[PDB]
Amino acid sequence: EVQLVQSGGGLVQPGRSLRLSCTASGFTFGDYAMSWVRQAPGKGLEWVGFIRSKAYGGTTEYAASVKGRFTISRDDSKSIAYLQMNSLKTEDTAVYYCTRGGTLFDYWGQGTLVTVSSASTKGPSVFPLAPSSAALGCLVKDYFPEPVTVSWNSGALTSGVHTFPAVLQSSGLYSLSSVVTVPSTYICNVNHKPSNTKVDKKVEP
Amino acid sequence: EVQLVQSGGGLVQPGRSLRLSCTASGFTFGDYAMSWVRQAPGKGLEWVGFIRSKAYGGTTEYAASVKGRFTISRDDSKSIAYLQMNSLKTEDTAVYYCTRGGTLFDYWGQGTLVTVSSASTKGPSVFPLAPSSAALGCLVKDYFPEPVTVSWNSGALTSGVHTFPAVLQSSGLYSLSSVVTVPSTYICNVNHKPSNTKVDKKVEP
Amino acid sequence: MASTDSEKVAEYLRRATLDLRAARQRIRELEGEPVAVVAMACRLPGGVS
Amino acid sequence: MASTDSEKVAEYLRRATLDLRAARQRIRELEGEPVAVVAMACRLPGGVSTPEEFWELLSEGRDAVAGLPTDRGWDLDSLFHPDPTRSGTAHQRGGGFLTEATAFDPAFFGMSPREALAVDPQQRLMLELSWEVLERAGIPPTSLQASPTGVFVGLIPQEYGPRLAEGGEGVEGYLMTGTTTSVASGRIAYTLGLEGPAISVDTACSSSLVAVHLACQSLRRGESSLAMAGGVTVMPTPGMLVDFSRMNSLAPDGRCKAFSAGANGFGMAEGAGMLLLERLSDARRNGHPVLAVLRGTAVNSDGASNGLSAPNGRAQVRVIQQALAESGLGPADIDAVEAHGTGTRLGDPIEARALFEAYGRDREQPLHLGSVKSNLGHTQAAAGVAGVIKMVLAMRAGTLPRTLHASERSKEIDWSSGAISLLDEPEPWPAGARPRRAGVSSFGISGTNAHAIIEEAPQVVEGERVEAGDVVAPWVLSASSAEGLRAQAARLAAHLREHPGQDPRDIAYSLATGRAALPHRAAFAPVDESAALRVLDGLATGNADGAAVGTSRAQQRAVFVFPGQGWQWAGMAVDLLDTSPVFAAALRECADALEPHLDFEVIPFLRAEAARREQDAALSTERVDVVQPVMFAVMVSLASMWRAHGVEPAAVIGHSQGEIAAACVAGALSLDDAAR
Amino acid sequence: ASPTGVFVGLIPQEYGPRLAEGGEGVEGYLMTGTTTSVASGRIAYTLGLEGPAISVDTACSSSLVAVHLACQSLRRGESSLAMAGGVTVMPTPGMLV
Amino acid sequence: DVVMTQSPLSLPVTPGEPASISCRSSQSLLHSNGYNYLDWYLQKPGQSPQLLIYLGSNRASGVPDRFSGSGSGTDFTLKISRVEAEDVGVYYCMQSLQTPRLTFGPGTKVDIKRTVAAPSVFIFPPSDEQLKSGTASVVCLLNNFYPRGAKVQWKVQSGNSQESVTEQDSKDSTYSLSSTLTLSKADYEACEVTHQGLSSPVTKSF
Amino acid sequence: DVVMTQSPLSLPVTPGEPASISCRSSQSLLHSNGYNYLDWYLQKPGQSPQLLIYLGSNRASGVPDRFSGSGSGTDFTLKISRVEAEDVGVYYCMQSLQTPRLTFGPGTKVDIKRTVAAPSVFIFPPSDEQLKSGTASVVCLLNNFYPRGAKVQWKVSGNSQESVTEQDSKDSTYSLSSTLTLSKADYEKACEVTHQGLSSPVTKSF
Ligand SMILES: *P(=O)(O)OCC(C)(C)[C@H](O)C(=O)NCCC(=O)NCCS
Repeated sequence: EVQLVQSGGGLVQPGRSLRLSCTASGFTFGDYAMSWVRQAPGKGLEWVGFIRSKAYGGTTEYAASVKGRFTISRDDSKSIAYLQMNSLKTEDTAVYYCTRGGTLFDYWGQGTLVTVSSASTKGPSVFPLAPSSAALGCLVKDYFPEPVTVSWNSGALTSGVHTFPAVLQSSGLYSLSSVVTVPSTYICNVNHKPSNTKVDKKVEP
Repeated sequence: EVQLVQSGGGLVQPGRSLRLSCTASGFTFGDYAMSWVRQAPGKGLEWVGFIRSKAYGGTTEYAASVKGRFTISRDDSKSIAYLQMNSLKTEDTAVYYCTRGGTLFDYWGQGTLVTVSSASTKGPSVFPLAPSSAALGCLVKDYFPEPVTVSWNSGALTSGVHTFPAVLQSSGLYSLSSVVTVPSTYICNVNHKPSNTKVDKKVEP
Repeated sequence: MASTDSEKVAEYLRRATLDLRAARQRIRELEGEPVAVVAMACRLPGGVS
Repeated sequence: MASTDSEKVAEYLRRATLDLRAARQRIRELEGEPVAVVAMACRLPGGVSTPEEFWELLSEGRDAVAGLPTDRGWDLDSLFHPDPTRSGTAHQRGGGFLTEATAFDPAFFGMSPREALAVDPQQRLMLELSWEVLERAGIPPTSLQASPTGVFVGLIPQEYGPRLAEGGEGVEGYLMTGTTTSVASGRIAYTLGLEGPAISVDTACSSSLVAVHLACQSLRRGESSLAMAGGVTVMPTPGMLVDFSRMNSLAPDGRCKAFSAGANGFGMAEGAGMLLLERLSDARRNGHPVLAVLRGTAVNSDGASNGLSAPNGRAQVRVIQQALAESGLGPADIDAVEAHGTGTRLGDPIEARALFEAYGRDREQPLHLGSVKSNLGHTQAAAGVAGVIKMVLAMRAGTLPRTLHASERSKEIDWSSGAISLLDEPEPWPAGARPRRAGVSSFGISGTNAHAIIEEAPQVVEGERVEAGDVVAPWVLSASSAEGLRAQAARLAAHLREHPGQDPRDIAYSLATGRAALPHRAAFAPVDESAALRVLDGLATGNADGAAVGTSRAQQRAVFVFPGQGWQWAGMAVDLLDTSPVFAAALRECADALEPHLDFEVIPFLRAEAARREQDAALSTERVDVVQPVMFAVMVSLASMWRAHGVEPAAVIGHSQGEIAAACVAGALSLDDAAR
Repeated sequence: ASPTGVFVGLIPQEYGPRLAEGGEGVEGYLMTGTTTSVASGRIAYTLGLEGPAISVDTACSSSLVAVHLACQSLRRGESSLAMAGGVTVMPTPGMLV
Repeated sequence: DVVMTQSPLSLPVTPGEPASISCRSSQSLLHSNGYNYLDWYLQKPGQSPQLLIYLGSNRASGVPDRFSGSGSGTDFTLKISRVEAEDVGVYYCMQSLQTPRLTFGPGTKVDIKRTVAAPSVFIFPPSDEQLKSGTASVVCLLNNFYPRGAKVQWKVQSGNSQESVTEQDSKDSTYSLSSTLTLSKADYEACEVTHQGLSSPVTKSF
Repeated sequence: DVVMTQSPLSLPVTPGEPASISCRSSQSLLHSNGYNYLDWYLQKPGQSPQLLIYLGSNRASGVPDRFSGSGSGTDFTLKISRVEAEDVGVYYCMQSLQTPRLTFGPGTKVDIKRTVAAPSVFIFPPSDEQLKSGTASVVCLLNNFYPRGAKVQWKVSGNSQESVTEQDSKDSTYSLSSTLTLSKADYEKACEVTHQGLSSPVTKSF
């Protein structure tokens, strides 16, 4: 089949050099013009660039946002497309895709999560949400990076559990606020995997 | 369903005018640049010209053989393609065909046996072909135009009968030489349909 | 010339599409061509004939 | 877009073509997709009970018409009378008749010893064959539950017991549901758990190729991923050779002398047959054996013939040409034809004149004409699937077998074109450069011709090839009875004394992943093939020494029980990590989860024996600070070992510190958690 | 001589006299009567149809399964016309017994 | 100039019911070849974008027949004959006339359709240990509401609120909002919504 | 320059047997797109030309599965996997890279294949009444020959015309009537062929 499998995501500080590789197996790599479409977390897709086919010249067209910063290449005998991401800034935290068409995006690959944050690996600051008088929840403010997983009654309660998608502060940290809704005295265990800091939270009004 | 039915063949003299109409029903006429090709009797196809789509604009590309003589047009609201043939010459004796395309001739018309001959309608000069000592045959020399029908024993013998295809002389006339092969005393009949001149031939060595 | 590749690679696209429009309505007639019930005969319980 | 005048439309053309290439490959995967013959089961006349005992009849030219049944209550004295036209007399004085009719295993198939007396013998040799066509295609017969898999059985309804209005004593409600042709394909789909089109077709003597054709056309589309297509005619009462004899259609000796001057009529026999069929790119993607590919099939009624049983001469030419224009082939590709060859004096001259008109049309190489009815007699509805077992063992044995009774070729046919070479001798048929294709044709009394084109399996160059000799796996025997499990190790033992040196790994792959997990299990794990031959002979007598016998009820659900302390020996798993990396690595994760919470690691502990553990700062057992984590690490790595060998617990329970290992493997405590 | 399938769905049942004992006038035709096989070929013979004439046995679903087989002989195109249909006339009380 | 393409950005679909996303382009996408240069892409929630339709009406192989394509030079339409549970996500109307295209468009936010719900406004004052920690987070969790078009204010004003929303759940098919007012030491010394599950402003404070 | 494309001009086919017409182009027909610009047309005898293959390998709908296309722009090969009575005529290899295209090529003259037949030469001296009509036509008939690569010379040359019929059905041969329309005196002063049905020149005269 055509499979554009990608590789090369990770965590860097603004101003680094990161490589994005697009392994194309299933089609003649030299006929298509691979392109790289960026999708910042939770917004619409923005097209980064694309290299023309070697037979179409190989001229690489980039965006206005990343001209002079990113450069895109391709190789047939090794059959890989490259997004060379230089001088990254905070905007490059995103899921970069590799489609097989300049004007006709096709396979799209899988989704390489690249993150450019200035933060360091710290566990959660688990802050509970006391009920007004109702629902019971708990914050996970100031953790980095995502993964994160929050259960209630340690994975016993699954009905009513809403693990709000995480949120980025200006400081580069993450904040999940997981909340259950049930009338009552409940526990929330957050496990920040990169640092392995499992904190537990007992909540009352 | 698509179809490209033609009309406008006939008999004219070198130095006259003639109209070739291509009725297109089944496809949006304005989309395809339509060509006009020509099969000279019994040789390969030669492309006369083509008019580009009205949406594309473009021009009317003709051959080197018919530039300044033929002109091609098209109409969408009346949905007809035109080969206007002017200043005709002996070469235009052929089966002009109208294909839906200018590079990819996908659909074709049945072909119009447009004929440019200086001759007039005369019956056959039925001349027999005495056997050497064998086969028995009979000429149809100097008739015009084609249709032609020669049978043997007045349509009784059909095995061994080889009607020899129309041959045109430099004088603009036609010559068929129909012959049967059987050991023996046979009848050949010829009926020039345009002039209705049925001549009968009895042959002996 | 033929308007290089503008009136050619787009003349082959109205075939490779118009053939795809006729090779996909063959798949919708090989699997889901609705068959008619042209007539119905029945001899069923009771006076039904 | 930019360069020249094409950088965008030439992407929509690339896509409109790879969509046209993928939409015209869908049309050739829906009407012409090869249907692989994944396996064949067959119980035919002459003691044939498997398609390797069926080739040992065709290859030696053995006729299997040997006499009328005695064990079936037939009145062999009222079936014969000097008068050619009595009311109950039969003219076939012979015929191909199996003794597997008055024989069945009710207990195995879950039917009571009263529900089975009422099972028509055409249903009881379709259930038995359904188990075999799957146990020899690899597919475990009990693994196909709720799986789209059609059963297409061809059956001439035949009459078994007391009339349905004359119900027996024990056989009463089950006399209609065990005899209705409805429940021959249906009993199979019930016992085997199949959920697909379970249709029991009936087209007289072409109900096997019609069932094969109706399954191929149910596969090309996709309604059943797999399909058992076949047909059986086991004649319980002498009611068919006493009627067919009333139209004077039978032969006085029971032989179907096909295309022979001695042709007398049908040599009516009785038999079975089943083909496991799957789309060729579903039997290659799943690894199922592919024995031959059914390229095309066609069914075509005789129309207005000169009699209902009378054959049409130009309705066979339109079915040998519909299956020849649905497979995408031509009349010059088919090397040989398994024709009906009924042996009739007005049906063979009409069949062969339809074979000089659809095949023998300027044939560069003579068509090798034959019929399996010559060897076993007309197997009626099993003929057509006994021709796709004759011309699928002709694919895989490189030989066209004989047509046994046709030396004096009939003088009513025109064999002057030299386009058809009746198989009076074994004609070699090796794998050349052009694919080996054959045609099997079954035309019936009802006037429903059927023709199926077979092609040889695509040459598998490598597939599952060789690796290296290593640790041997259990030889997994199981049966539904303590006397059937002795017969399993009395038939695998023979299948290895007849085929010696058979890779042990291969007798432990197609016995474990090739059979059902039946109640009575006797697995074992020898040193080699010849070491297992000893235990095989022991189990024939029921004597288990070196064999792991047991009893079950489709039980499953193991429980990991975890001893706390007292199970340690001086060399716990010294070589268990030196033989497989599924225990060394299983120890590795525990070790790296024990490194931050223990100094001495478990790696050199169990690596060294106690005689050599005295010099690595770790006592044999007394070091509770070291051996307790070692115990837990050995415990968890071993549990991961059984899980890696498909042993998953329905419950984990720990004793004192085996509680820690049980919690680690239960998921409630992480590897590092319980390790710490 | 037209491509026109006949797809009848029946059940064996029991009509005449048990074929082993034959009959007096119905001797060679007893077989040709008691066979769901010819219960689709007889029709394709009288009318002259040259389409696939198959009989279906799925009991209480025979007819609907026969329309299925006919629908796909028209989707694929094997037969340009088809006569699908099922019959259960019970000539004996055997089934209610 | 550039082709500006818009769509029914918040189109709801209910399973088993034909739906219709539309696209409207400022310029004409019908290029001289008679072929429209509009493409329809699908990004299924948290997956790689898919190519549904190219050249306005042609459907890409491997894409369910349901998605049908049509349109003139300006107005266009995608007609899903049968919306199931995989037909939900973001449908991007993406032109091809003027490459380059920095954006794929806002995209049609497709949702499994039910009736209107009731936003469960739950003002949760920050735990005081958090004030002991150096920050303040009063959270106004709205829960179980559909459609997701709720303003959420912070008065007594707003401007320090940050947004958290999950995609549609399965058995209730609603949305949930975590509007966090991260905050500082002193200024701790009210939230409401204007979702169409209600009409009047419902203001409850810490 | 121009692309010069040649083929096996006189390729014989026998029914039921796979055949293979080939095309050889001087220039390269593989354009940047990765798509060959060669087309395969069929003019069945006395009918409108048909489009069999476009872009080198793609087949045009309505063209049976028989007509396959394999090869590169330079050396192509239309592969008929099953030649019936419909797979006969003239197969034109027709480029698309350069269009102006004055010709469709010589075209592959396809014929139903048999063995080689002996041409039956009949010299038929003209009827003398024709010599009393003002012309002379001695006709050297060549009946029942295949292949058709035989010419007739006039010795003891140049006024000869040509009348071949296409291949018949039950004999699958050709027949030629080489006509010497001639004048009154020069009659008072022989035909043979070099068909490969024979080898030696067979000269019989009026
Ligand atoms: P009558 O001369 O037609 O004889 C009646 C019989 C039953 C012999 C019938 O016509 C017949 O010849 N049947 C054999 C032909 C045939 O097609 N056999 C294969 C179907 S099982």
